[PDB]
Amino acid sequence: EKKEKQIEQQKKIQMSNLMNQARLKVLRARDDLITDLLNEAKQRLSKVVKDTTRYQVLLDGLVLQGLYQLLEPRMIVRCRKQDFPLVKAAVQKAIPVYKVATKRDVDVQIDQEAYLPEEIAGGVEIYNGDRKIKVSNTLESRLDLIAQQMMPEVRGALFGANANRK
Amino acid sequence: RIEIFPSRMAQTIMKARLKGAQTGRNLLKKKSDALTLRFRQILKK
Amino acid sequence: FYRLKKIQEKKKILKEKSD
Amino acid sequence: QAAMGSQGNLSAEVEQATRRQVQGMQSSQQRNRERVLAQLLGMVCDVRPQVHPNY
Amino acid sequence: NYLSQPRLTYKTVSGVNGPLVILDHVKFPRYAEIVHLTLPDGTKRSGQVLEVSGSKAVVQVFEGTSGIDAKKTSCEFTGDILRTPVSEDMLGRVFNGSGKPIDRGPVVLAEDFLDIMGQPINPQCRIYPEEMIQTGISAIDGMNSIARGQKIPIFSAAGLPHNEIAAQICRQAGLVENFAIVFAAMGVNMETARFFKSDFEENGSMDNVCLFLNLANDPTIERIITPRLALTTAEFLAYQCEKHVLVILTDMSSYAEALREVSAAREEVPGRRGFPGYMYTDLATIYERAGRVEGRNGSITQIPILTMPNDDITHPIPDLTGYITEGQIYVDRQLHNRQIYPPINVLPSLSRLMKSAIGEGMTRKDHADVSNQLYACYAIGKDVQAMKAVVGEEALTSDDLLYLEFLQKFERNFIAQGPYENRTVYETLDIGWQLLRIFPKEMLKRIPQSTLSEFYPR
Amino acid sequence: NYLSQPRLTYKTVSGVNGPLVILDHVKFPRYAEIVHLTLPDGTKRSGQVLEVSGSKAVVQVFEGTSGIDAKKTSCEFTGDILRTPVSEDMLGRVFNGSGKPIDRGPVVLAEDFLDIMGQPINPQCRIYPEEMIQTGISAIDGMNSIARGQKIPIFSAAGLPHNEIAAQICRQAGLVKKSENFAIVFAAMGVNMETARFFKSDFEENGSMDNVCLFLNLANDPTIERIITPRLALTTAEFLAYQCEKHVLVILTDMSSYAEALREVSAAREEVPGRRGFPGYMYTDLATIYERAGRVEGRNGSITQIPILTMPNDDITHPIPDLTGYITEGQIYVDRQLHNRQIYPPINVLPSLSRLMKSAIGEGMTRKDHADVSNQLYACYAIGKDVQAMKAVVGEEALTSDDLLYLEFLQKFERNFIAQGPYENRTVYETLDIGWQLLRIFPKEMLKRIPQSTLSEFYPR
Amino acid sequence: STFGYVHGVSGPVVTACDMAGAAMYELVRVGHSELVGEIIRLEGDMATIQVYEETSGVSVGDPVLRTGKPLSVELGPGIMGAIFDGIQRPLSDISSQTQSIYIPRGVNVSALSRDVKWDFTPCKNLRVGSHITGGDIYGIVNENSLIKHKIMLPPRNRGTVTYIAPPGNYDTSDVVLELEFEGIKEKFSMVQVWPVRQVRPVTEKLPANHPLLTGQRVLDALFPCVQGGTTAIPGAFGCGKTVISQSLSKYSNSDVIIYVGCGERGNEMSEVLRDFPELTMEVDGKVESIMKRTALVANTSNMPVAAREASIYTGITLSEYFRDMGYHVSMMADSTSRWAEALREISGRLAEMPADSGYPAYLGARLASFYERAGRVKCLGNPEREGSVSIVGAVSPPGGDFSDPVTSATLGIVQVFWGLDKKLAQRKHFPSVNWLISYSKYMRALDEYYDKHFTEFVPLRTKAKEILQEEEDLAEIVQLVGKASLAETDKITLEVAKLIKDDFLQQNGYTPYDRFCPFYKTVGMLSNMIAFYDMARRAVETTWSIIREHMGEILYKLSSMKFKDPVKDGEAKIKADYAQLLEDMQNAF
Repeated sequence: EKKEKQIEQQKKIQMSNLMNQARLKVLRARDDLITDLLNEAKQRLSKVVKDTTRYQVLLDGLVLQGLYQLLEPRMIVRCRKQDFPLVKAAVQKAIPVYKVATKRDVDVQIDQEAYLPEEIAGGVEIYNGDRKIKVSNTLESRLDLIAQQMMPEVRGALFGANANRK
Repeated sequence: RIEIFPSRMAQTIMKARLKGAQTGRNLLKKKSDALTLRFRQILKK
Repeated sequence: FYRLKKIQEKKKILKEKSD
Repeated sequence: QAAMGSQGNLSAEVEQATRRQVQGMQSSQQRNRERVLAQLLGMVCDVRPQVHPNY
Repeated sequence: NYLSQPRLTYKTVSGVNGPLVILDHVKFPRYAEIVHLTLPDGTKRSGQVLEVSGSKAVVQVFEGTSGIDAKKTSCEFTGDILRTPVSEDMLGRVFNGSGKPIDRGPVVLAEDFLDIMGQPINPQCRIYPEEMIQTGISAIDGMNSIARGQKIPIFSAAGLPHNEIAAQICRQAGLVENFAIVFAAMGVNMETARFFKSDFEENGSMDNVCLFLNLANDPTIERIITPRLALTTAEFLAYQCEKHVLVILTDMSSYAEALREVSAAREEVPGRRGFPGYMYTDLATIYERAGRVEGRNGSITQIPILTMPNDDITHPIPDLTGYITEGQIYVDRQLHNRQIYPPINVLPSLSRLMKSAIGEGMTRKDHADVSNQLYACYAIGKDVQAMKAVVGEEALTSDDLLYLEFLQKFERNFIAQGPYENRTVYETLDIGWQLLRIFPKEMLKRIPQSTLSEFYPR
Repeated sequence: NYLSQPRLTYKTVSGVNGPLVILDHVKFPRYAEIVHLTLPDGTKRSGQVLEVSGSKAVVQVFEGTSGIDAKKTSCEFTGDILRTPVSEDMLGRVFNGSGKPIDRGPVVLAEDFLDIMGQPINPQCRIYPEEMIQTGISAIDGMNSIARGQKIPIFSAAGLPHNEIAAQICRQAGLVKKSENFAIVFAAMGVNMETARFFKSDFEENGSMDNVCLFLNLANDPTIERIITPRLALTTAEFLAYQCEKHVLVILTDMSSYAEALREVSAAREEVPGRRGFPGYMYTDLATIYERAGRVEGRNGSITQIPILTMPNDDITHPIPDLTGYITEGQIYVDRQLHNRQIYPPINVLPSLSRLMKSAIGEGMTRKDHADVSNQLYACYAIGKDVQAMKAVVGEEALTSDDLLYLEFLQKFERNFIAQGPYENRTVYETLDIGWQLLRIFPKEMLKRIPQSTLSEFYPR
Repeated sequence: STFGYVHGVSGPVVTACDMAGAAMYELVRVGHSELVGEIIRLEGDMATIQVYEETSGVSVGDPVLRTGKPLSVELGPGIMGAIFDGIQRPLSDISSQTQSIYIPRGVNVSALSRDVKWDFTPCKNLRVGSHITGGDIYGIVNENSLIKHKIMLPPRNRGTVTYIAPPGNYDTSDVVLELEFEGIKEKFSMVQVWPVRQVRPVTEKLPANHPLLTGQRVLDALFPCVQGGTTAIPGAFGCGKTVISQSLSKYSNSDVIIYVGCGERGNEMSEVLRDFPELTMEVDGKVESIMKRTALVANTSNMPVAAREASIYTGITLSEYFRDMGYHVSMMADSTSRWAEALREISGRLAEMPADSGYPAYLGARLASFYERAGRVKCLGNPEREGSVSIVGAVSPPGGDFSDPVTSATLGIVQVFWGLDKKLAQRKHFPSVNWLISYSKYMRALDEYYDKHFTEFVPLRTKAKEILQEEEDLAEIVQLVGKASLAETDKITLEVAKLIKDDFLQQNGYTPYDRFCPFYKTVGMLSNMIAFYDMARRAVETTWSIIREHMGEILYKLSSMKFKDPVKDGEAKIKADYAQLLEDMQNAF
């Protein structure tokens, strides 16, 4: 009764660990279908950086979205090397529309001494005058904020919805 | 089951009341042993 | 202990105004 | 008998039930993928610059 | 509905002492807001804003301030309070104290995001617990029976088998179609974590068990959010997926000892023995998250284990627990040295919802009367046993020898049952009626003459 | 390591509150700097700097703060911390608590300048204590014997003669004759005028002042000088022992009046009082003056301490005898039971203990029967006190012939062995010979703690 | 920046200014003599530092030299036989460099000397270009004849080997390994620096299965301990504490010992520091000193209170570095009650709130976060090793009462408690381990080892436990009514209990035959004394007198069993002699 009970307690643990690894394997395969979908959303975001008309109307509001949140007297825009003439129209469009919503005045410049890395797909990072506070408004950061808040929506639409709710 | 209020002089009053009952056993353990010693030799007699 | 540490936190604030 | 029959319980689950669950959701991912990416990248490109409600 | 603005990232720390980091120049800080510290050496730590004042934010970090700079550390303000990704797939997985998987797995795919602080149920739409859970223990199912929606602790001590009877009431948890057990371990050892993990895989129950284990070497401010995580998934299963949940919050004395250090670091007002003045309300925010509501078919029952210090029921850990919960289960040290496996001293034990969960339609007619007489015959015979040690073993009334005949036949036959035996409530009441057979028919005062005529001659 | 810069004198006093004087515009102030106040009417006062902050330095004046102005007083910063003029000719001099001579003599010629805080002894350099210090008291030398480096208090109460047996073990302390470089540093903290006059006139009127270094500190002395009194007394006792290589006994009487001065300056620095009013760092502060003891490896000197303290209300759970019993190595009780019975010295040996008396006594140290006659006198004392409780509830008749012999031992143990008289200097050999005259009234085979290898040589006489 | 200025000192606490990039709990060097202190608050540019040493003569404007690390130990060769304090200053080198008896308050003397030369040899698997992860042994230093000091990688860094050292003699300052990573190449010597408050990373916690053969007979049989377990003993004046601390260093299967004297006393630490260098170890060849495998952390209470509070974390970090090599470490904290008095002074100086009896709120959590660093684990690194740490922490409660915020919080964390008693020392019962108040909770994990190796030991000791548990209820009636009313069944089990407390449990440590009783002797000395019991159980069911007077010589053969010397007596002889006693009992009945 000690040989039969210690074998059957380990025979149950042998089967229970088999279905434990089966539950994690379908869960890990489901995570890969979200990873490459997030990877596909990153490659399709770089094609918006490719054409210039749709990217500058995005980057018009993308710098203004960072300017509205800092609300500093002097702010410093930090962009990539390739997009520096493209943010120069995005900054100058944003000065007379910042002063319509708010009622202060800005000293916006563009950081030339240190650019963003070339691995960035696009976007802009905007600092303050003391370079302490920072707004990361790049397209790599907007995809991280949106696609983590929309995980209830990309689970129910892209996989099956749950049968037990409310 | 507690008795009175903690006041830092009740701690030294109750340590003396504990001292009275700690020596109340050892004074009455031997009295009950002196009675038991005579009880065990009268039974032999 | 709590009443004396409450006062030593209040006496420090009044000594930070008169600087 | 318990050691030989436990191997027959392995292949009834580790390649029958598990492997049909991956391709069961690999097909459902491929059917609904392009509707999601049009909804996802619509929100990345619809920048609405607001100020804080406390101005 | 959803946050779309980018996150502000401050390098404007201006003060740090103890576990509290004080930032300056924060633009509209929010109370109870989560921040994300990144250290100068690159490691990430989370935090929670505990007090704002103008442009300052007093954030406490969950991992401790060891290494936090005043110039190089960077703090990113997530613009929302602590929400956790909850799903139906959080059932069969183990997690640590903060949020993360332990069993080599992926992150949760977030059916929705629930606030961990919850929101209290409307007391008009909260219905009374009625269906008695038959847990297979004679000291429980006889005299301290639990309901479906009842909060009931296990009042234990150090060294007593409260982990063992926790795993025993997990297997035999059924009605008089299984329980989705949520397990929260806080301040536990390594062996205690392996004892619960290898028992939930032994009985094949790890397909519906969500372990939230936080070890003793894990940080002591992550023990605060550990019962809040394990009860915000239990509200997701019970109040949205219509599931019957059994929540076990083991070592609740390790939660409140981890609550004392945080309040003593904030210099809050102390209550009794250093615990904060809000210990009643902070314990009740995780104890009153139980019961069942009128619109749903699910329920959530809590069995929070705690070890009282120095076997004292007047310590602030088990005293404030009795005021919130609905009766306790008291295991004893004196009944553990006699090698009785459930050492459940029934005298300071109680079940406040047992009166509505037993009776004619529930179990049977004689249940409410034999439990009042098994309790009174136990209480008299302990007063007799405290009398014979002073007076003698021979200067007693002959009626007082039956009360010594009861207790030696009570503790070994009624409550002692073994670690795998699950007596039904009809097994228990036929064992409990045997111990009353050694008394006369008119010495049983609590049982009336009507139900004595139907059950006592047997 | 001389310093030759001239000292600055500040007239920039900017605040007085209690015993503290707050200065301003100080140029690089040291922490524990000794300053010299000069009052507007010419009287001189000293003081330690208590806390510096930028250009502000807060001194606390030794002799008190009364009369100190804010316009005309001048404070002079001696650029170093408090030092001690030590010598070997401070053996036979009476000093006050700050180091100035009291016995109408000159200042000490200062053959070294040492710091009062000292340094901790290396645990790898300390060695175990071996031989014995003879105190001349049979209740101490015979049954609770002290080693050369042992730290052993005297737990007394208020009213019991702990000052009278402190002066006894200073007049008649020696090593052992054994048929030699001995000194005593006596520190008194918080004594009266009557106790300080008794200590001055007992050591000089008995010939003992060839080897006594006496440090008084009266109760009408400044309460900051009670803190530097055991630091002065142990700095010189670290100069005589293992720098001049002589065995030193340090008697720190009234260690309950030291920690009432430590509590006083802890409230001057605006600290929150800890357990029972005493500060939280009192275990570290008491152990910085107890652990300046023991022997070292390469030097022949040694230093042993007898810190005498009065526990209030006969309490052992008070923080003064509880944090002393954690660091010292066995205690000696002066008790009120034997003192009202008129027994001098009133030292009961039943709760008293010396933890290193198994090292101190022995064959080459005193003689080889000390281990057994101490165990047998202690075992016969516990029985003779036990059967004396039988004499009242049973009767003088009904007790046996054995228990009538323990009662005749009890009336001779507490009258010939313990009861000594304040001028009877018994050696360690005269103590054991009295210890055998009380064991000879029993027949042997009752002397069960003594082996027969030593019972045959010393019993028949 | 690199320098700060003092800006004010108010006792032990210094509010040093001009320190912007300073971290919390980071060690600095305050003053001209470089007093060591740690940053404890941080208000903008000023950092509030409490100094470990005595601040005296520290001026305003003295330099505060930043280091950039918390309190951390130096881990490398030159540690076996060394005596440190709680903050790892070498006491055997301070007394040699300075030629004095004091600690000179400003000694930043390195813990491991950079003048001795160590014979380094690589792992012989690593070539130039191999990828290496944290925890990989890349060399072995033959430190002593007993201990091979396996030089490992730090767990932090990682990279590719571009320069390994040739086999030869190096200092602890010579560069031995060089690692290319993504950005910059890192080079580091044989010493690694690990913060003492940080738990050492490891692959997987394993359950503890193998026992510690301590050598004593009551401890290896009745209350067994496992390697990887946590125990506790009472720390009174004299019960047995000197021989439990020294037989576990001489007669154990543990590879290295760390002894943490944590603020003990003046002469009680000088006794330990002069008795451990003169101990002798019987390795398979010749006799060796115990200090070829033992390190000491020595603290008296004259030392700083933060060098007494961090003595436990210094000792457990030396115990974890020698765990990761593959050894089986055993650590004895000499007093944890004197450690909690160093927490009360640290928290009482910071004006922390007292929780219970003056102790701070984090007392029970700092004790748990140290005892949970002990365990048999599978170590990091591709050589695939395993290690262990056993912790024996002594507790000295006030008045011998087991109700205390330290003692009652120790008994809830430790699994084994060897209860030493004062009364058994007064009756010369050595060792003085009591059997009623003691317990052990590692029995359920030790059956799987006992059923594969001895197989008649598990029901052997449970019979021996119920005999002595029966004796305590029989001891109250032998003075109440007497032996004249005692039963023929009960008077025999009392007489074999006196055989148990004399032959099995009582073990004189100075006799040359009972210094190390192995488990083959231990299983034999109980199997012939429990088999004597149950054959005396049917002998009263068939006379109590004729088994005591006729088997008096068989009563002598069991009472001269403990004498069957196993040093000079073969194991197979002792097994052979013990079987011969078993046939004599079965034939006499």
